[PDB]
Amino acid sequence: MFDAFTKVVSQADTRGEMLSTAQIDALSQMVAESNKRLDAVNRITSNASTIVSNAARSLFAEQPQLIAPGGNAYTSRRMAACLRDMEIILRYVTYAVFAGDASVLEDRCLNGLRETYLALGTPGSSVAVGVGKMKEAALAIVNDPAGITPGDCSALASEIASYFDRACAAVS
Amino acid sequence: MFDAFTKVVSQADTRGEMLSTAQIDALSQMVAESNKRLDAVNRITSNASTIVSNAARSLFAEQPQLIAPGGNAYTSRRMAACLRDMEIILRYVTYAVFAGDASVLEDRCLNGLRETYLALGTPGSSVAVGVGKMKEAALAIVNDPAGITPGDCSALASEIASYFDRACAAVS
Amino acid sequence: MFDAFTKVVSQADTRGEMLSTAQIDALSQMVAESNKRLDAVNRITSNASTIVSNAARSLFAEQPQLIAPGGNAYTSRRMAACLRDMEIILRYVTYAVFAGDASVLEDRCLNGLRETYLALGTPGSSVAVGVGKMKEAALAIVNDPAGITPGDCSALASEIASYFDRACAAVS
Amino acid sequence: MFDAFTKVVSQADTRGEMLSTAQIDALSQMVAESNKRLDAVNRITSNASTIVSNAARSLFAEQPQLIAPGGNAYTSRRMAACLRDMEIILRYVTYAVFAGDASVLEDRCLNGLRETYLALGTPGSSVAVGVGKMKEAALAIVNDPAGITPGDCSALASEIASYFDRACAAVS
Amino acid sequence: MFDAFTKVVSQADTRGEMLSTAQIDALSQMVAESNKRLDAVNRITSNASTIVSNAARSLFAEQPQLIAPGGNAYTSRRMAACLRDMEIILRYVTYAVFAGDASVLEDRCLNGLRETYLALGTPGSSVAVGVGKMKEAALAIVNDPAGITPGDCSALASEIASYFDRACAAVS
Amino acid sequence: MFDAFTKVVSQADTRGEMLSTAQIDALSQMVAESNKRLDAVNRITSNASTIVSNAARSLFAEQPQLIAPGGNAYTSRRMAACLRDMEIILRYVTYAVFAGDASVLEDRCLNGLRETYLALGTPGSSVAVGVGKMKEAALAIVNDPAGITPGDCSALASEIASYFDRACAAVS
Amino acid sequence: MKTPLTEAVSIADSQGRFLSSTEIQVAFGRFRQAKAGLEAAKALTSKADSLISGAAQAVYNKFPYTTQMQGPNYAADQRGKDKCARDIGYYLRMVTYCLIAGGTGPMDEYLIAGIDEINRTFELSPSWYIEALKYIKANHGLSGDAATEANSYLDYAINALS
Amino acid sequence: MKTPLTEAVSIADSQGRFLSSTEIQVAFGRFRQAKAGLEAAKALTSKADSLISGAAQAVYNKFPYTTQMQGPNYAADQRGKDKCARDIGYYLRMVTYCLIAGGTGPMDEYLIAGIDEINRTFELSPSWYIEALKYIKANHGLSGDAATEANSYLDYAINALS
Amino acid sequence: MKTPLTEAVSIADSQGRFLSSTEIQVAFGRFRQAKAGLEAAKALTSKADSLISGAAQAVYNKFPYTTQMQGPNYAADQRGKDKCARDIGYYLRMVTYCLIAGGTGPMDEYLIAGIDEINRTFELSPSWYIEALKYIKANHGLSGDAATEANSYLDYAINALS
Amino acid sequence: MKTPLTEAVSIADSQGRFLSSTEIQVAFGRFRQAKAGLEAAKALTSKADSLISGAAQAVYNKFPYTTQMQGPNYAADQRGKDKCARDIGYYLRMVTYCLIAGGTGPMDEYLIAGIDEINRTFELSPSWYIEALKYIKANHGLSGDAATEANSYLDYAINALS
Amino acid sequence: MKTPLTEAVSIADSQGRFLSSTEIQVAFGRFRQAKAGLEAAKALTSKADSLISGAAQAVYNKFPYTTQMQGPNYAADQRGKDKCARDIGYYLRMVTYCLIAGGTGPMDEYLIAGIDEINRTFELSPSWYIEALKYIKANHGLSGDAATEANSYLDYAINALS
Amino acid sequence: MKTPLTEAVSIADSQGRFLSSTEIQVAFGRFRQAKAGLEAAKALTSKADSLISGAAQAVYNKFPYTTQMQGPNYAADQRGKDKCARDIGYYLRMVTYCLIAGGTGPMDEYLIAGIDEINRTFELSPSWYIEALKYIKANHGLSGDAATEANSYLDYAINALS
Ligand SMILES: *[C@@H](C)[C@H]1/C(=C/c2[nH]c(/C=C3N=C(/C=C4\NC(=O)C(CC)=C4C)C(C)=C\3CCC(=O)O)c(CCC(=O)O)c2C)NC(=O)[C@@H]1C
Repeated sequence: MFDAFTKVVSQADTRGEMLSTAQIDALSQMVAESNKRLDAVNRITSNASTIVSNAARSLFAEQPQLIAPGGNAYTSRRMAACLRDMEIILRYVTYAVFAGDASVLEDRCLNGLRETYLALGTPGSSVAVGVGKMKEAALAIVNDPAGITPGDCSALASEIASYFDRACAAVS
Repeated sequence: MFDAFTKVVSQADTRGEMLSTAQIDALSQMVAESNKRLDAVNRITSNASTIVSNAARSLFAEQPQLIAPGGNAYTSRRMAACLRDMEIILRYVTYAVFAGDASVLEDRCLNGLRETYLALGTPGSSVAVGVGKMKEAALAIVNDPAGITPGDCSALASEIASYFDRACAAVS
Repeated sequence: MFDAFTKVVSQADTRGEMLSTAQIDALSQMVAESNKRLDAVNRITSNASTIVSNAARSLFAEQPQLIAPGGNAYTSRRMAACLRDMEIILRYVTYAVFAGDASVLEDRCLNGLRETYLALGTPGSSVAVGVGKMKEAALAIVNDPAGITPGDCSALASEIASYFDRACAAVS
Repeated sequence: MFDAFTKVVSQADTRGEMLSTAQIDALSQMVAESNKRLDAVNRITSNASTIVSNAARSLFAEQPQLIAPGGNAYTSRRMAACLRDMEIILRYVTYAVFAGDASVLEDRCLNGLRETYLALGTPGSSVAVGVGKMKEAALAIVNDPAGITPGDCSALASEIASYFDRACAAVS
Repeated sequence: MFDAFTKVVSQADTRGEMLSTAQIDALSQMVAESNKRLDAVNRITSNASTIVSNAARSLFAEQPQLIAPGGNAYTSRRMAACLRDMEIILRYVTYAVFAGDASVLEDRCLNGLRETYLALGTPGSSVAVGVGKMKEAALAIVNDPAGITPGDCSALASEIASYFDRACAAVS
Repeated sequence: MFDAFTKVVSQADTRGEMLSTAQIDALSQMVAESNKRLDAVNRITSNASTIVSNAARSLFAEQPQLIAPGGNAYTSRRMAACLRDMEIILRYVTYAVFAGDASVLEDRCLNGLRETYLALGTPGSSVAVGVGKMKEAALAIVNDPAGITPGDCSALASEIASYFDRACAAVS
Repeated sequence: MKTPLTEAVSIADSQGRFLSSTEIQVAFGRFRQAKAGLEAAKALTSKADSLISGAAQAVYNKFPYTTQMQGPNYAADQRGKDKCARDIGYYLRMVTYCLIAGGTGPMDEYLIAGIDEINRTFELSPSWYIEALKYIKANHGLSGDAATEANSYLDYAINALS
Repeated sequence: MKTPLTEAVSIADSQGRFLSSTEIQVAFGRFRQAKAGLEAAKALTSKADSLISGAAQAVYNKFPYTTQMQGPNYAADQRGKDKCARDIGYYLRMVTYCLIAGGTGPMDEYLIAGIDEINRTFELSPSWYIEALKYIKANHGLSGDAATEANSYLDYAINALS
Repeated sequence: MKTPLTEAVSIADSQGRFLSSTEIQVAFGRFRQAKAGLEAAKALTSKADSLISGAAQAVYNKFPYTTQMQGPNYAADQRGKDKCARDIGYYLRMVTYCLIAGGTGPMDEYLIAGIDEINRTFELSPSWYIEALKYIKANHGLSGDAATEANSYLDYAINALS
Repeated sequence: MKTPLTEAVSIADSQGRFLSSTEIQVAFGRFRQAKAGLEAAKALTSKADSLISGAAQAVYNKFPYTTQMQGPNYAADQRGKDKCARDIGYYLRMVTYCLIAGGTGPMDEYLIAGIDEINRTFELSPSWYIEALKYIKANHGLSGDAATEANSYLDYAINALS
Repeated sequence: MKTPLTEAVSIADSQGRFLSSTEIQVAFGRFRQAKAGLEAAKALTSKADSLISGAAQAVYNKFPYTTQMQGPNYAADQRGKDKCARDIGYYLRMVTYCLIAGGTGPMDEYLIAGIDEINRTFELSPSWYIEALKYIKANHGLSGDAATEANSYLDYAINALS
Repeated sequence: MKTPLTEAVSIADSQGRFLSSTEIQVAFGRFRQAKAGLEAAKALTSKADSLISGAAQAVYNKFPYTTQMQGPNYAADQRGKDKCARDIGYYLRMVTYCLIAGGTGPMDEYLIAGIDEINRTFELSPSWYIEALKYIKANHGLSGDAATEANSYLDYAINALS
């Protein structure tokens, strides 16, 4: 896994070079926006249960065949496993936001996940719908101007959304 | 694995339905003939050793190439493994008769066995011949009218015969 | 694995025959040449560090891309692993010389090695060039006329070369 | 562990004798009244949650120092552990009742328990009061004449009581 | 293990009480001087090899019997283990300094060390001499006024010496 | 573990000294006698089954209480274990004779064996009886002048006896 | 799965053993009990509608706030009452499955494993279900062994929820 | 015990290495945050009695059935209202400990571990406590980083309960 | 120890579960069988001497050399014959034990485990015992379930010897 | 395949080290002993017929019943005698392999591993083979080291069967 | 890899939990430190040629035999001198990466792991490099936190080499 | 402890086997070699003082800085010279032990295991020792097998240092 810093380091080591002034300045820039990054992490994390449950409930209401007897989310064990997958993907997404690099999400969560569902018979497209719902709720929470120092988090929001999209693409 | 009862139950859960009256009556009739089923298990198990050895000796007598130097059943280790497989197959077949469902046999014994033999160079047709000899011998022990309350076990024998045929088809 | 003796025995058991007079004479011939064989093993082993380091140094001088930043032998961890493979292969080659059979080498060292390198991105062909260097150095050491009862080690040197060549063919 | 039958068998094997008349008869009496023994197992098991929770509650109200900060039952983890111990003991008593022999209870639950509590600082005398409460609640549940073919379960009541006393004595 | 914060917290929980203002002010004190504490950690760590090697060399020069053939530090493997123990002890002391609590040192390093040496025949007394030498060198390093913001580290120096003393008294 | 050569080497190392001429000669004398030592090993080994089975039978004949119901050698499982221990002790004895040092026997076999039998309730005294019997039979086999170049094995016989004796003393 | 026949086979397979008298006696036990269990499953099924609607009302009477509060976890609207009746029906169905199989297996596999996570996540109270179960115990109208075995599965569910 | 200092040492020890610049920055972060954290702990402490009683009433009023139903798991008597306020006081005390240690560690060890088994055995609804925790958030009156950290713990407990 | 009641408890304990309908049906099966099994044990006990001397004579008839050869493993002298009758007495005693416990457990534990080592070490032939066991089967004179169970144990022993 | 050469390599490989003076001395012992083993194997080979038929006869003589009883496991017919001479031929051939290789490896792998199951399944007495091996020992006519090594293998098989 | 952010995530993931106040403080520590660390990397980079060249000369001055002995492991020729300056260049570069990442992570992964085997195989003295590292510490010209952190990495390397 | 006798026993024991012809051949190889090895140990022992002082001077001549630089890891003073002569004596003494035991065991256990940590910790150069070993090799004046085995141990040590 790489974080924003070691990501650029590894690329520089492949070239056997020391970071350039520009590369370092680009990093100083992210360091200056780090407070916003940590708020995004805390806000999503602090509302994890809500994001998962509302997204799941919305998914099932939207796709009744998922919970109907015989559906993939039918029976308590499978319902729990599905809720668990939602939370897992969300957990790894916050990791990416914290580290400022998608690697952790890609390497430990997304990689091989599509194959797992194919085998199990779990509808990947339905998982993406669920993930997409968590994304929207997660962004609204991060973007909420209440109880926080006013400022711009558009770029960060854009970054956050990209991690969610990876997760969606990874299972579709 | 599934037994006669849980096989019907898992299928019902998939449909999210309760067993119909007619289905329940069938299970009652099967219960009414359970003594026969248990006599069959007792009888085959009680003659496991002779069923295995007599079939094996007969197979080697018919296919001497199996025991000749270089043959697949040549050397004590390979011979022992061969006798062991006979016993294993017989064992799983008695599990299926006891449970009244072939799932234990299919899942824990026959699944992937053809591929195992392919990789080892073990001739599956020869295994089938051996299994066929155990079937005939086992069925004779089941149908033996001596020392048992006279009755009709034709239905049971057919079921038993169908398990042996599954094993033969799995290696042929 | 097999040694010169068990290799012949195993072929004889397949045919269910005892070794012929010709087969016994040939093994007796190996027995009578055994001193030269053990000198070869002692001489190569006694110079393992020099054979590995000299070969590696030469390989890197001829192929600077291996050690240039980004090269497969760049970074201490990779260099160390590269030095280890050299040693490892040399060790198994000596094992084959001692046993008088290539099975230990093929079985525990070369099998699946190419697949290992392909999966790592390691230029196996460069490993081959390295092994080749260890070969000529090893043969020169075995062939050193000083400090030893004079005699012809042509056959043995040819045998030793074949073991190195198998290693080269296994990663090329 | 030994059940009623194997307990007498092992004693007889040590003497190399077949069961006496007095021994087989004792077992026959157990067989003849076994229905009530099974009702007691089912009844206690069906009220496990209630017996454990009611007994634990009485114990804590009776001994507030257990749950007060600093007490051995204080903090969620210790309370969960304490409730579990209550359930574990009740589980093994029902086992002993089902087997008609205290060995399982002695061997797997009580044996070494006193030392375990000593090294932890757990008031064994308190555990006993908890067990005693479960004992009477369990007994009243077994003796409830409602919903069961009327008859005499006094003997069974004494056996059950004795297994609980063993548990009490084991940590007192 | 405990750190300065969790140590007071665990004691407060045992009393079911929230930290008093006196206790909180005390912790604020530590927090205010944490820069000094962190320098100590960096300074001793950055000179670990020097501190260990110089103390070990001085110890052996002072107690030649330790390295005389048959002595406890005689043979490469024992000398290596001896040097390793010096480093281990130094490491656990730095942990205690960082955490601001001696629990980690006590629990993972010192607890049962006397019993260990006694059983091996390692002169604990001599180990103490080594520890004391590292203590002296370590403190002089922490108290070096060169290249650091001047200030009073007297209280810190006492805390550090106390951990080294715990180590000496633990093996003596 | 030590062999006769290594035993002398470890004692000399403790004193940081090279072997004196007397010490080397002593070892040289042992080498000269080696052929006899290897015959003893081969003779006891080639008759292990006989030595164990004859000694075991004799043991049970002289101490019938062992195989009488309730006896420690009663029941097939305990009998097999007893025969197992006889074979094990004999095996380790031949190891000591082969190595020319009792260390292998003491460390890997006898060490804490008395405690084991005591915890199992196995009569150690009777174990020693069985071992002593094997000693008598083993020594006779070793001392049989038939089919072997005549010579004096007096010393070796005493050495072999001492290992059997060490075994007897370890269990009683 | 926890059922007499299935466990018998599993234990023997686990030991690499052919079945013997022990497993045959296990089956005798299952088959004897089967007569009552199958008729009991049949009787519950025939009155599932009145048992389900009745048990639901039992829950609403004891916990009236559940037919008043607004959350999606409550039954103040038709959607919620349907989710509720549905759930109670699942429990009843699992009980009939256990009676048919002769063990808690069906319920363990399809309902109990993970039920904790569901109830916590969707804020459903174990107490609501416990009441429904008690209502079924008291009103199924079963007799003899049919009732004892059925009642054992109902209490088994109650225990798993407390 | 999840706290900066303890985890930093734990990871280093598990790796068999001395502490390096990494663990030092972990400490810098902790000591920096402790300034806001320790003050927040002081504030919550002086307002404790008011937060606890106020939170308990909030629950009773949001879930009026909790003071009507007779079982021991409810607050229809003073014994139950006291148990409740006691529990709420336990959550608040844990939050102050978390602010002091700079991590969830204290709450994890003394309250979170086993809580789910407690609430099930004693039939206590997670929902009741969530409301109490929401009340403390809306009423502690903290500001700046003191509020943010304290709320991270209050929300952490809410997430463990849902 | 493979017996109905013991295996029932073992699985349950192995799963950390309270006993349920599944294990109760196992008991039912065991107790139903015990009625016939305990009487069968009694019958075999009462005619033990007859069965043993008869079975021993049956082996000597089938393998007459066992009464000729001088080796200690044979029965040409009174010591040998006494060893043989003892051994056969052991097989018969185990069979009663199994009928009593309702499983092969007693025989597995006291006789089966290690029998191969013994017969190999003392050069005793399994075929000798197989003939003794066949005699008991044909001469015990049992009927019904007592005979079936009893024979299952005799055949179990025969299967272990071949 | 246990032989001096392969065992020396296996030790070194399991320790991840190059071969040293120890493994070389192991080879020295092996090649020194080769003379005896090669001569012994070649001699046994040329005398295989008389040794085989003679050994078979030694068995029929010590166990006259094996030539009278009708079972397929006996040699009363030509079929049984052939199976018997075949088996004895196998043992002898394995002995030559062990001598050729200087170790028990060949016999262990092609004959001993699983021989128990075979003799139990087909009811072949180990005692029969023990006698045959005794005969080969007393009749190969080898001397010195050739004889000693040849007998160690013959006694090795005997110990494997008792 | 050892760096604040990466270990914060790795530890939380190994515990299967979301990030909390603890990891957020780690980040606070890293980001605060990152300011001086990035400036230090820039400073070291702009003076790289001088530091590398000076360090190499410092080594040759302390160990003049390295510029004289003829073996390939020495710097008697231009080839050796270039290898040496190259290696010293690597150490300096690794130090810049550690400042960028805020941890020994990069140096451990790219240079430390395996260095021992390299130095032993090519007979390079750890002492040589230690003198080079001391020169860099004495001449980088950094001050404040930039120096403390930079020196912590330089001393870290010295410790791994002694 | 790697010696022919020791490893022969060790392997047999790890396989739970009695010693066979393979281990006996190992012993034969050992006892045969012991004659040249034991005489070699004597020759080396008689020239010990000469070989040691000669090896020391060779090192001092090839690495002159070792008798000039003042650090404790060098031999510029009498203290260092004694340490050096002592160390070299240790290597020579271990070589004699290896000849006596017929294996590297003595050297591996008393000298090699840990030498890396010692040379690194005290900054001792392996190259110094290698030179000393080459000198002993070139001046022990042995021949025949004695020379080959002794050189095998000297080269083993050289390999262990590079
Ligand atoms: C077809 C397989 C053959 C056959 C079977 C048959 N069996 C029964 C009845 C019973 N079988 C048992 C079995 C056992 N009792 C035991 O104690 C044990 C060992 C633990 C076993 C396996 C029992 C108790 C009965 C009932 C009583 C009785 O003996 O009758 C029947 C009768 C009908 C029924 O289903 O009960 C039949 C027909 N009959 C044949 O003719 C076949 C060749």
